[PDB]
Amino acid sequence: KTTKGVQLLRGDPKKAIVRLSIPMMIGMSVQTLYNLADGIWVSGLGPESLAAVGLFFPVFMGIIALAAGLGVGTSSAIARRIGARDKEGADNVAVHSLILSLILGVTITITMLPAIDSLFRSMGAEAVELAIEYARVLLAGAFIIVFNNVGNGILRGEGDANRAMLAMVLGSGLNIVLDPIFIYTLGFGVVGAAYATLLSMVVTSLFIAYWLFVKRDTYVDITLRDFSPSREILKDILRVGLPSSLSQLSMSIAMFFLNSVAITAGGENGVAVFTSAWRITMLGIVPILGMAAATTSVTGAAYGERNVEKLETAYLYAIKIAFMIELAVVAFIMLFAPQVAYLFTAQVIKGDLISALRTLPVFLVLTPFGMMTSAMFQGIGEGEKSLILTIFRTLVMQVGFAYIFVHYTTLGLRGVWIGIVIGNMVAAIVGFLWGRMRISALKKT
Repeated sequence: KTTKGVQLLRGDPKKAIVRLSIPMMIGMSVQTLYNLADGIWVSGLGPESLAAVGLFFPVFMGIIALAAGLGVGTSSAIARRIGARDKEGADNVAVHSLILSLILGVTITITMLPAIDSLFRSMGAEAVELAIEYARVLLAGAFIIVFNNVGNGILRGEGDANRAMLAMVLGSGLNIVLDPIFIYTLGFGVVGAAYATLLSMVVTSLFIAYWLFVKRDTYVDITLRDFSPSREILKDILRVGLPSSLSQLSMSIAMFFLNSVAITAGGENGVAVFTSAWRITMLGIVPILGMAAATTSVTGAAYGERNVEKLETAYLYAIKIAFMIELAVVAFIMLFAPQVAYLFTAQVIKGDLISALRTLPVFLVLTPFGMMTSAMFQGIGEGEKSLILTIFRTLVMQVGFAYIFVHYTTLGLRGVWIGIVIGNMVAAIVGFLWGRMRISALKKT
């Protein structure tokens, strides 16, 4: 009482959106960098070890979905309490969240551990025995993952994007350092990558726990004395958290469908082109996700203050900034499409990739309109609306239009990009309009 993060949340919405999203973009950029670097280390390990990480990836993304969902529910609930100047409430949500992190994280470990052997077998597959060992090491750290995301959520909720960024950067940075040492230098191979990740997550935890439990210099007070078991707080976190996790499920299922329309288009090489083009296009998603995190915090605090003008301002300003960022990203990709495709390429698919990079990432321009809407839906605590919009966007619109432009048309892979672009754009119009109606509704209430 008070921190810089809280003064930021309770101040001008524009300055808040800028000073929170930027550290987030930076932190997320480092995480993406770790991911790209790790893909290079693992690719050099051969065909069997590369496909061990393809086997555990859905489970790993499942854990992240759940951990990050609890994270954003925590962040949203705290930001709203702080906006309302409910200090006891904000403190209580923080401690509720940490206990939930223990409950969720450990539950994940004890459920998947006896299940993981039969899951890889019945998948239908060597590469298995490595994926099992890979799964074992990361499932051992499930609680660490969830705790880290919760601590990040707490920091974001009280406007501390600086230490949230720092934790991301420390974690992904150390993992970048540990990766070649563990995989090649120590000779652990692909399971080396898992241990590098586990240890990195641990170090991250040590920092977060130090800030939360030792220095205790967060805005929120975290203590079992200021803890009072609340049905409402639990429902509040889950009303954002659970639909948040289910949204990643929707993406994965849409990704399954999109992969299947791409072979039909298509072929094995058609799948490879789509994979490469999607991966490249998703690099421009990073600034949007950074802006979304900030949007949830700022609109949350503004919702707590019962200041709808402030909420609407932040939400619309976030859309503007993200929109302009994407213009630069899209123009860069389409202009340097041959150069980019060269870097990520197999040379006979390069022409197909260049066409994709000149077609696919167009929708990035309209993406902010729909995701900032989802972001603020979360900020006001209505995560089910965010899930509905995501389902509409990823499943109904992306896949439907891709399937239509492929199966009812002589276009090939081009039918996939066009379908995806159009679907994403329609979904963004609809969501933005839904966001406008919701805000108008807030103004008369």
